[PDB]
Amino acid sequence: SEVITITKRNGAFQNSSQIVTPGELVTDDPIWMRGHGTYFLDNMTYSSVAGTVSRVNRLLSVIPLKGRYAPETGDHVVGRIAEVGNKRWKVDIGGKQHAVLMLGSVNLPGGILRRKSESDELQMRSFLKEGDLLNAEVQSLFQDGSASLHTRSLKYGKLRNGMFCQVPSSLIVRAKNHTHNLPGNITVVLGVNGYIWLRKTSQMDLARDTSSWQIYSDENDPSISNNIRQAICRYANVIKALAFCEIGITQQRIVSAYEASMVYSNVGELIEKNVMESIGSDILTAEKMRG
Amino acid sequence: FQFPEIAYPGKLICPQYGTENKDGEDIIFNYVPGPGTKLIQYEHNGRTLEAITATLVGTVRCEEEKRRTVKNILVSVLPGANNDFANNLPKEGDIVLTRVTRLSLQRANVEILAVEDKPATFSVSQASSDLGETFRGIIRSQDVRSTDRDRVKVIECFKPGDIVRAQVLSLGDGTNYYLTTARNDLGVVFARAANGAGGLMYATDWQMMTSPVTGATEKRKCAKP
Amino acid sequence: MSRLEIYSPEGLRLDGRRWNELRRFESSINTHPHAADGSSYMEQGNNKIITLVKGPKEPRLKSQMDTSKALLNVSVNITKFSKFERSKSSHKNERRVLEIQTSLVRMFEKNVMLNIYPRTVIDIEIHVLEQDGGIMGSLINGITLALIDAGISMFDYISGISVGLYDTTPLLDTNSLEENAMSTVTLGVVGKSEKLSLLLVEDKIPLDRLENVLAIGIAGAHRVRDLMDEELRKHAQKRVSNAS
Amino acid sequence: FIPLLKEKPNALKPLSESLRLVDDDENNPSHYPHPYEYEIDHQEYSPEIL
Amino acid sequence: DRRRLLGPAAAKPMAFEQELSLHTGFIENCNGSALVEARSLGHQTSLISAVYGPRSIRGSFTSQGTISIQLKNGLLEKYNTNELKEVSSFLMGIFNSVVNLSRYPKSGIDIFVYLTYDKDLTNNPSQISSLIPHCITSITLALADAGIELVDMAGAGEANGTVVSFIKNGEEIVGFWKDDGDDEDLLECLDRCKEQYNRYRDLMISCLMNQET
Amino acid sequence: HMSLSVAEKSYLYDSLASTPSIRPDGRLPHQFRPIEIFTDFLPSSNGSSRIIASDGSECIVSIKSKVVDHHVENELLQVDVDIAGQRDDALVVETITSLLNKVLKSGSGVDSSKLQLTKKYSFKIFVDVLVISSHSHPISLISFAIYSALNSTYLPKLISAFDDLEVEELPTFHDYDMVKLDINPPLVFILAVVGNNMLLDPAANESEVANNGLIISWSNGKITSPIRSVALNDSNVKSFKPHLLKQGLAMVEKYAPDVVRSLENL
Repeated sequence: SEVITITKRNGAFQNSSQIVTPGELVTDDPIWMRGHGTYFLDNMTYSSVAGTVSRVNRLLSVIPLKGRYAPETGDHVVGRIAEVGNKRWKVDIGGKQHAVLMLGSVNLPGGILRRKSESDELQMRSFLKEGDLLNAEVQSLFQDGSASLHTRSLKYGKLRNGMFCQVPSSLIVRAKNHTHNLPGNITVVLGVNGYIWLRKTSQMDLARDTSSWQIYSDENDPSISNNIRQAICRYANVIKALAFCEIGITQQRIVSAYEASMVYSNVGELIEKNVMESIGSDILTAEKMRG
Repeated sequence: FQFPEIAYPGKLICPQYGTENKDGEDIIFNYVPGPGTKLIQYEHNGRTLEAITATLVGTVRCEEEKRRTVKNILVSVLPGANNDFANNLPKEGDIVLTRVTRLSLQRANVEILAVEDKPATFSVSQASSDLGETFRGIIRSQDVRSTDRDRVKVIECFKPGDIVRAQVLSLGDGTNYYLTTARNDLGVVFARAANGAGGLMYATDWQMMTSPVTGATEKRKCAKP
Repeated sequence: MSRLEIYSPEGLRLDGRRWNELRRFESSINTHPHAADGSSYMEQGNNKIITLVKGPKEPRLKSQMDTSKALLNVSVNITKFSKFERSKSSHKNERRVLEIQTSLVRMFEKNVMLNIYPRTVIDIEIHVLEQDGGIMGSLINGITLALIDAGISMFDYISGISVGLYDTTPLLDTNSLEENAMSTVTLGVVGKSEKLSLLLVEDKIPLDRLENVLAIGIAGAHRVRDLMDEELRKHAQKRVSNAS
Repeated sequence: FIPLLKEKPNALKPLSESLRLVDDDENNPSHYPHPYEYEIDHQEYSPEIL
Repeated sequence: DRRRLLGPAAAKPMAFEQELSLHTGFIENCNGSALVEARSLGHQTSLISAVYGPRSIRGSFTSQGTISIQLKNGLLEKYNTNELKEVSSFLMGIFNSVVNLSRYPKSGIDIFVYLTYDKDLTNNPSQISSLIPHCITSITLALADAGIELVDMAGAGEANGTVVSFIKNGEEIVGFWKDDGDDEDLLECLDRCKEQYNRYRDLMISCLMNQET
Repeated sequence: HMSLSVAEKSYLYDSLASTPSIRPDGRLPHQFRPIEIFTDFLPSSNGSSRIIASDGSECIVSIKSKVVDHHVENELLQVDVDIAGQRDDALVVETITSLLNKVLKSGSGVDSSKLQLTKKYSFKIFVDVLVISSHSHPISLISFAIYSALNSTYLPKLISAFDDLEVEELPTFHDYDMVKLDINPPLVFILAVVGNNMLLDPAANESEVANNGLIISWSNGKITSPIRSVALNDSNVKSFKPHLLKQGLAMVEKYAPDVVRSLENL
C-alpha cells in the first residue's frame, strides 16, 4: 500500500417500536390526521414509505429512512448558480429543484448610495455567473416547495478564498448560526443543504467573534499562506471522515477531529478507510466519557 | 521603424513599455494592444516577460491617441473580394440594419444583418437565416418613436420582411438586443406592398410609405435620407 | 449434441426443481449512493440487475418540463454479456426492448401519483449484468426497490413474477431452458392485491390454463412481496447492529 | 411589545414561565416569547375537525 | 437504408526528400480553408481542412470559445471511425492551447478535416500516425487564414510512429502521440520532429505571406 | 465534468501548482486514492471484475471467449466500452475504445500465444467494459479493472488433437475441466500537468485546472505504447516543456511496480 491501496474480493459482486413493511397498516383510528409518508382508506392508515412511525399531537406521519433534503423557511443554505435567465438566477442547492432568485432580492455594489438601473436585469451575469458559489438565506417558499433565495446582507454573498466540499444534508441540522471560526485561521460555512465552504478567515468573521464594489470579484486573497491551505485540506478530510461514519457535523465535532487527526503526519493519510472510521469512532467515545 | 511593418500571427512586435531620449527629457511611449494584437506572456531563462504579439497576418500601423511629457501609441495589425469582419459586434450606440422576423402586440423582434461603421460604409454579418444562428434583436413598443411613447400601434409601424434601420440602446439578454427608432434617421428603409407580394415602396412622410408604381400606400415608420 | 425434456413423471424439471419452487432471491438497497438518489442490486436466480434512480431533479431541457407532474424515464441496458452467447450488436434500439421500456412506464405511471413532484424529472437507469429467464419480473422488482430507496412516494409495491406452463400444470419462476421449452406468462402484481399492473403473454397459451396459472402466480408473488419487506427490514436491523 | 395577557386559560405552561426575558443572540435580537407558543405546538386538536 | 442508396444488401465489396504543397483560401463556403499535399518516397498524403466560425451560440454563457474537430474519409475507406474520433480528441487537445479562446466568448469554432486521400505502398516478402503532422499543419493554416487568433504556430513531426507537436519555436510541446515502434527513442524523436516542425513552420508562414500578398 | 467557479479553480491551482505541491485532499504527487475490486462474480462469463473509486466512480468488466480461425481473424482481443445513460457514439467512448484496443493488441502488450488452441484455431477474447459512473477520465480506472479481470479468467480446455492441417479434427473441449488464462495484462496510468508539477491519479477538481495530461501504458515492467498527451479540460490547456514529458515517464517507471504489487494479489 505504498502507492495504491487495492482491496480485493472473489466470487461476489459486492461485500457486506413496531416493525414497518410495505402493505403494512399503521393504525385503524379514523381520528388521526394523516401526514407525510402515509395514505388512508376510511379508518385504515397505511405507510407509503419505509421508515419510522411519527406521532406529533394528532398528526400521524411516517418519517422515511432516506430521501432528498427539504428546504424549510429561514434555513441558511449554500448554493452554486445553475442558470441565469430573465431577472433571476437558478442556483443549485441540492434539492429536487433549483433555487430561485429575484434581481430585487440581492444587494448591489455601493448600496444605498446606488441608484436603481434598468440595465441590471440585462447585466445579471456580471454579478452572479454560472458556476459561482454563494451564501444565501431561504427567504420564501413556492407552492410546490421550491425555495426563493436572498442575499440582502453582508453575511451573505459570493464565496472565495477557499475550497468547496459537500456531505449528505442529513448530517447538518439547523442552528443559531452556521458560520464558524476554527483554529488555523480558517472559517467554515456549514450550509443546511449539506454544501460546505471552507475559507481563510476574513475580517467579517473576526468582527462577529468580538469594499462594497468588490463583493462579486472572482479574485482571491493574493496572500494565502501554505499553513492555511494545508489547514483547509485537513479540515476537508476530517469532515469527509465524519460524513463517512454517518456522524452529524457540528462545529465542536470538526475542531475536535481536526486536532485529533494531528496524530497523522501527512494529511493524505486521512483519506484511508480505517483512519476515517477510527477518527469518527474516537469522537463518539470521547463524547461518551465526557458526557 | 524598430518594429516590423508586417507581422504574421505569433510574431513579436514590441515590448510592454518603451521610452526614448529627446530634448533632454525622457519621453514615455505606452504600447497598448489593439485589433489584431494580443498581449501575452513569454519567459526566457527563468525570466517572465510581457510583449505585444500580432494574432493576424497583416501590415502593422501605429497611431497616437489620448515639465515632463506623456504619450500613448496604439499598436494594431491590418490584413494586407472577401470580407469577414469579426471584431465588429453590436455595441450600445451603434446603428444596425435589421429585418422583421415576427410581429407581436407589445414589441417587435428582428434579426441583425449589418452594422454601420464610423467615419456610408457597413459591416455585413454573414450567417444562415434558415437556422437561427443569426443575431436576434427586439424593438420595444416604447422605442418606436419619441412621439406618444405610451400608445403605439405596432401593426401600423413595422411589417414582416420590412428592413428597419435602428440604434441599439443596450445588449439586453442573449436572446434580444434593444432597438430604438425614435430619431428621424431611423425607421423602415426598404419595404414592399402586401408583405413583399406587391411592388417596391419608397419613404415620403415619416409615418407614411407610398409606392410610385401601383399607387399603393401602407402605413409604416419611415426614416430620413 | 443433446436432448432434454420439460416435466418428468417423477415431478422433476430439467434443473432439478419441482413445479412450485421460487429461485434463490437476494435483494440489496443503497448500493450506489454516490451515483444515484436511490439504488438497488437484484439477484433473482442467476439474474443480476443494477437499478439506479436519479431524481427528482431539474430537467436538462426546459422544453421537456411538466408543471403538473414529474417526468418519468426508464432506460434498460441489456449488456452484450448477459447471456451465454455474447450478442454482437447492441440491443438498445430493438423494437422488443422499446416495448419493454414502454410497458414498464405504463405500469408505474398508475402506481406513483406523480403529482407531487411538478417541474422535475425522475430518471431510472437499469443495467442487466446477467440473464437467466424471467428478466421482466426481475426488472420490476429492481425498480420498485430502487424507487423506495430514493424516498420517492408511491402507493404500493409492484412485484413481478415469471410463469411456466407444461401440459396441465404451470411451473413457477421459469429459467431460460424452460422459457425455451414452454410458453411463459409475466405478471405484474400490485401490493398484496389481485390487481395486475402488467399482464404479458408472448407465446401460445391454452385458454383453460390461464385462470389456474394466474392463481399460482399471485400466491407466489405474495411470497415475493413478503420477502422484499423482510429483505429491507432485515437490512435495517443489520445496519442498526453495525452502527451499534 | 409586552403582551396584554393577564390570565392564561387552557395552559400547559405557567403564565409565569410564559412571561420571561431572554438575552439577545448575536445573530438575532431578543423578543418577548408568544405566550401560547407551547400550547400551540403541543396541545391536541379535537378529533372532530379531522 | 431509407436515407441513402446503399444498393443491394446481398452483395459484397471488392476483395483483392520531403515535398510540400500548400494552398489556402480556395473555399468560399467557409471562413477559412487549407490544402496540404505531402510526397515522400512512395508515400503521399493529400487532405483538406475546412473551418467554419467563429459563430455565435444562442444562450451560450461560455466565457471562451469552443473548438470541435472531425476527420472524414474523402475517398478510400481505411481508417476506423473509432480511430478518427481519437485523433480528433488529440487534435482538440492541441489547438485549445494554440487558439486564443478568450477572444471568442459565447462562440464556437467548428473544424472539418477531409482526408480525401492517402496512398500507401507496402512491400511483401502505426498507419495514421504519419498523417497527424499534416492534419495539424492544415488546421493551423486554415485557422490563421480564417482570422482566428493563434497564440503560436502549431506544427508537428512523425518519427518511428512517435508524433510530437511543438510551439514557441520547439521550446514547448502542445501534443504527444506515441504508438508501437521502439523504446529509448525519446531524445531522438524529440530532435527529429523538432526539425520537421521548424521546416513545416517556415513553409506555413511563407504560405500565408504568399496568398496574402 | 465538475463545475467550479473562477475563484475555486484559482485557489486549487495555487494549492497544486505550488513548488511543494499539495493536494486539496493532502495527497503526495504519487499517491493514489483507495479503490475496491471485486472479481469472479459473473459465472456466465470466463472472467469479471468490478472497481469502485473513492468518488463513487464504478466500472464493470466482463471477459468472454470464442473459438475463431486466427488465419481470418486478425485481432484476437476486442475491447468494447459502454456507459448507461450515455450514447455509444460519443467522442469520449470511441477514443477510449480505440485507445484500449491498442493497449491490448495481440502482438504488442499481450502474450497471444496463450490464446492459441491448435494450428488453425485460437481463442478470441471479448473484453466488455461498462462504466456505471465516472467524474474524470476513466481510462486508468478501466485499465485496473481489465487487469483484475484478465488475471482471474478461466477458459475451456481442449481435448482433440492440435494439427488441423493433416488429420483435421473438429475442436472438442473436455467437460468441466478448465485452464486459467495465464497472461500479462498491461496497465494504463493517467497523469495531470499543473504548472511544472506532475500528479498521479488526478482528481476531478484537479483535472479541471490542469494545464495538460499524460496517458502512459505499462507492461512487462517497462513503459510501452500507447503514450498519449491529453487535455483533461479544454479551458486551461497549455503547451509543456519536454522535461515534463520525461519527468512523467520517469514518475510512472518507479511507482508502477508498487501499483502492480498491490494489484497482483490473487
